[PDB]
Amino acid sequence: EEVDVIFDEDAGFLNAIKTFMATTKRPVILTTSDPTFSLMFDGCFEEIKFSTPSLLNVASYLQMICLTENFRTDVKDFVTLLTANTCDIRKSILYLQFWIRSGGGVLEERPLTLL
Amino acid sequence: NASSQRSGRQILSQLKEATQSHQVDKQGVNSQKPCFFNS
Amino acid sequence: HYELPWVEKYRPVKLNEIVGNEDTVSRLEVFAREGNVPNIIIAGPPGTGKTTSILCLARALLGPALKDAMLELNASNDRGIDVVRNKIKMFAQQKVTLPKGRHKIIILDEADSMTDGAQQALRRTMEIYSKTTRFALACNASDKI
Amino acid sequence: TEDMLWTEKYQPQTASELIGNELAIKKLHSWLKDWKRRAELEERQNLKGK
Amino acid sequence: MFEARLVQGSILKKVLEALKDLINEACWDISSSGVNLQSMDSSHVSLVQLTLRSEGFDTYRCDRNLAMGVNLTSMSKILKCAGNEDIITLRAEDNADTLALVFEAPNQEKVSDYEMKLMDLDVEQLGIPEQEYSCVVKMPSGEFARICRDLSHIGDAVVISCAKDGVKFSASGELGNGNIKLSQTSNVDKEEEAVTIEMNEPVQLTFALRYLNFFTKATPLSSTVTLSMSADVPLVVEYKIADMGHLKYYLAPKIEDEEGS
Amino acid sequence: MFEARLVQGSILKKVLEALKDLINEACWDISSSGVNLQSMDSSHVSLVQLTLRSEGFDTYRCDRNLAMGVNLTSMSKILKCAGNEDIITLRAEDNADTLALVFEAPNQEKVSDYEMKLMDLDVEQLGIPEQEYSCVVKMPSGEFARICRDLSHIGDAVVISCAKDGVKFSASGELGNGNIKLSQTSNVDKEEEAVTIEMNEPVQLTFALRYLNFFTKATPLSSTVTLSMSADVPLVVEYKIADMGHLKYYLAPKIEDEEGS
Amino acid sequence: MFEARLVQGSILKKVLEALKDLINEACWDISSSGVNLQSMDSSHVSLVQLTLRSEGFDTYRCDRNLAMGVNLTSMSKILKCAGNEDIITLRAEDNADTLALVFEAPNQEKVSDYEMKLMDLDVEQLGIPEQEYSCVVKMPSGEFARICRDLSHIGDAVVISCAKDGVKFSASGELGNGNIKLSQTSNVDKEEEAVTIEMNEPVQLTFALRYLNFFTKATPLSSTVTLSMSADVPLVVEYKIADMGHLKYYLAPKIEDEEGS
Ligand SMILES: Nc1ncnc2c1ncn2[C@@H]1O[C@H](COP(=O)(O)OP(=O)(O)OP(O)(O)=S)[C@@H](O)[C@H]1O
Ligand SMILES: [Mg+2]
Repeated sequence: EEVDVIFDEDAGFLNAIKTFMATTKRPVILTTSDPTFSLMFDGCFEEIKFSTPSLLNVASYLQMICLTENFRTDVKDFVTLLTANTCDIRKSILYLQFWIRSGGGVLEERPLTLL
Repeated sequence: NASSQRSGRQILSQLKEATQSHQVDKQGVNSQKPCFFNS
Repeated sequence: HYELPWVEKYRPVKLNEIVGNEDTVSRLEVFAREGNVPNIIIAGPPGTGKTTSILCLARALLGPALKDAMLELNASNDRGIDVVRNKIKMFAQQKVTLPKGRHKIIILDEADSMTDGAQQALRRTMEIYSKTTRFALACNASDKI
Repeated sequence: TEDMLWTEKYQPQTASELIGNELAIKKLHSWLKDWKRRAELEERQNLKGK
Repeated sequence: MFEARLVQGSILKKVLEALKDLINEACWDISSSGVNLQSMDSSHVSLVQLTLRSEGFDTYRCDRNLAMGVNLTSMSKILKCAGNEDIITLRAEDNADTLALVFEAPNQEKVSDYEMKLMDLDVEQLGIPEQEYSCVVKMPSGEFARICRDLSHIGDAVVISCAKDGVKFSASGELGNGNIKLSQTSNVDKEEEAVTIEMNEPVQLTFALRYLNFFTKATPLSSTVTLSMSADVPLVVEYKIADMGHLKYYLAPKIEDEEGS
Repeated sequence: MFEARLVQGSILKKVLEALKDLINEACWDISSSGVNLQSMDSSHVSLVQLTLRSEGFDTYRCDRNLAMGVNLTSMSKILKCAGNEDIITLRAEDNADTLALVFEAPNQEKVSDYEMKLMDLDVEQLGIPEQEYSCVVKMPSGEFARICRDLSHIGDAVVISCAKDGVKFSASGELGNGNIKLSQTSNVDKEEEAVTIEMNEPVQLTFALRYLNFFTKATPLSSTVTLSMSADVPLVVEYKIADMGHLKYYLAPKIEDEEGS
Repeated sequence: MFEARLVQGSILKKVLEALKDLINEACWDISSSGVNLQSMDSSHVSLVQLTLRSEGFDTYRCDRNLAMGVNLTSMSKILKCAGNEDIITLRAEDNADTLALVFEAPNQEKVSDYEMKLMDLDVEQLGIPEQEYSCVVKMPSGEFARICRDLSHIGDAVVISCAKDGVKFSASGELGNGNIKLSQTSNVDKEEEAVTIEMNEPVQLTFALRYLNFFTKATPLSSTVTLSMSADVPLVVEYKIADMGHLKYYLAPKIEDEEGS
């Protein structure tokens, strides 16, 4: 986890992991957030890219989460929250946990069929 | 993790046999995740 | 006999006595009342009441175990790589018997003086021990984190 | 009465429960299926040898 | 509420120097029968199971079963001041964050009290069930350490191949190949260097060399060693602790990349 | 006009490594009574004092009182290349800015001479009266070194307490608490010293690990060391070098605060 | 098809200890007459020579000669697990890259079956003069080792003069000129032990302490050793076992640099 984070205490880490991949017989997974690690690192490795997830899907997922905790909430509020977090799932989930367990923001009725 | 000590000699001496051998406990409590460290 | 400064002679001891940012005050009040608080980053102007709110929240949530289940770091302490390597992980792994829903608490006073690699180390530690340990931090400029 | 965060409360147990990046999780799941199949075949080879 | 009065602390010294770098924490599972330790190493491919019987201690008291995870670096520090001949007191409360080690120095009154917190392990006891071992070996202590160090001087992977005579240890390295055969040296003056074999079938496995070195670092505590090895099982290296207890070593064999015909 | 003849350079090497990290510079003042050093820390929390009588040197000569200041780092660089068995000469002129170290030949074939510039600095004579201490003990130096380096890796600070029962060391570290208790009946066998008290009232104070470790860097000077300790007047570490002089150390305690309700 | 059978392990275990860090390669010339070792230093200063006879070995078998080459360190590691009373047997094949090593059992039924990879280099021929020497002395081995170890503390080059008064070993270095002179008479618990001189002209040269210390590591082979010294040729030391062969080690002199006049 975070192969990109290297300290002076972490001496010879890239050479070390080079030796690991060189001599392994078990699966090894490297994860990071920077795109630059792909170019500076030398070796043979399969690449897997996670794109930013779709806003409406994670909005529906967060809305199911708040529905399970006995809260009904509009989609557009979660869309604003996600775009404010640049669609970060853990940020939106944690702030939703804080804002739900605080008792909710504003009690306003909204009759929607698409209580 | 970067939070733990990850120097080359230490990581090689305490993690090579994870991929060069079998697992001593292949049954029972196996789906736990020990964070590898050296304090 | 000593002239205690009024800034600490009249620092509030209960959360309701703090004014300003009243919505977050009520949210901190209900989290002090019930518990299972998430990790908190308070950001604002200096002298607003951030450290006061954090310390009063910790006191209300812990009680008698405030000397043991609570630990504090400020810029006066080391706060380098080696301490966020050893000390905070040792506490986050450390066993403390607590009432239900109550977790061990670490306060990072004015985290804007954390070095970047110190935060890079702190991430895994704060995220894996979330079952028994919660973190609270204060800062003035959020971009320094 | 809970003592644990929503991130680990609604932590996905299954790769199908992840949201978004469907192609990436299928590639990763297929790679790990291939590797566990290789490990199982090596185990079968070990029992066949002895 | 737990109290142990270890009649001698040097055995704790020897077992900890056996495990000072292999395993990362030490777990004490404590009941009426005694003190148990089920620790699986940093690579989690070898297991150490240490059992101390209640009669071995000067006093033993256990009101309820207790599981304490303790940092190994901490105990490795505190015990380097412990004397070669001494009494040690393990102190543990029922539901506390504490573990006290009381050292009575050979002075009239020089009490050293080290209090350590608990590292809150979520991993419980782990151990294999009892199984018939086709290869049970009574073998000596010191010469095992000599031949492990010779194999270390030769290679880094160990070929264990038991046979009708005994067992053969092979090591093919870049420097060279070294193969030492041990067999029935039972007819000898002392029973500790006597080698008697009650094996069932010849079976070969291969193992990590450095681990065998750390496990044979515990040589001088026991006069002899028993080995329990068979097919598809960890190698077992077990020592008997005279009038205190018994210790067990489990070794997962090296994975082999067998090639299809 | 100043001549001093250090009988053995081992003592000078030992006191230098005892104070190598403590102080920025060494300012000695010389009188017909002898040589004195009362230099107080750059972090301003401790004072080193060393008084050496004139008769301790092989030949001690003075014309007047002189206070000279020498940078410590180059002084260490010069003295680390001197034999311990050697007889040393310290020569100082009346008004020159250079001090001469005339080492005799350690190899009996090459007399060495080194020079040092003088560094002017404001040095005050911290003339503290020697008040009666409510706690006085004598206890061997090597043990005090081993226990400070024991508690240093435990704690960032040590709680000393002196009572009628004995002298007591606590250190509440993050790994846990470390306690050492001594007794007056507790007599050691390493250097054959019976720990004694001349105390009057129990007292508890707290001192940092770093300074005390570098006070134990003065271990080889004397077999036993005298600790003087009071409720207000701070920690005194006193080595009595045989026929050379006495080496006093003043360390102030950390403040203590009561935890809020 | 070559197979050599040495009767006790006391021979190889100490002649190789003499060559612990002298020559990087053990170079054997295997003939039907016997084994020879012709290995030459990388510093162009020291030559080593062994001639093991067929009569000394238990049984000697040769089908063809060998330019045999063995790495030193791995052979030492194989040697370190040889019994002192055990029979050494070594096999070299016609074309294989393995050197088999089978020893008698140190545990009386625990035998070894070792291998050794063969390394192939230039194996250049080394010429021995087989000349006459101006001074030959029969000398005790352990006392020579004592003198060499006593003079090794002082410097690096020792001057050696052999005359009718005997040998004179002086370490003219830093600590002092340690003068050791042995006459013809030497009285021990044995009936005779003579440092006897059979000379023509008095010789005076200079040798190195490190190679002499390496040469003295062959002490237990022969209680009496023949030292040969002439004006221009290197020092020859010859340990005669009187049944195995002769250890002939040659050390080139340190030429005194002639300063200009
Ligand atoms: N909202 C408030 N209500 C009551 N007292 C307050 C409030 N804000 C500040 N104080 C007082 O002023 C002191 C400073 O409070 P702090 O919480 O330390 O300030 P801050 O908001 O944390 O920003 P800092 O300390 O500059 S990082 C407190 O100890 C109180 O005595
Ligand atoms: Mg603040």
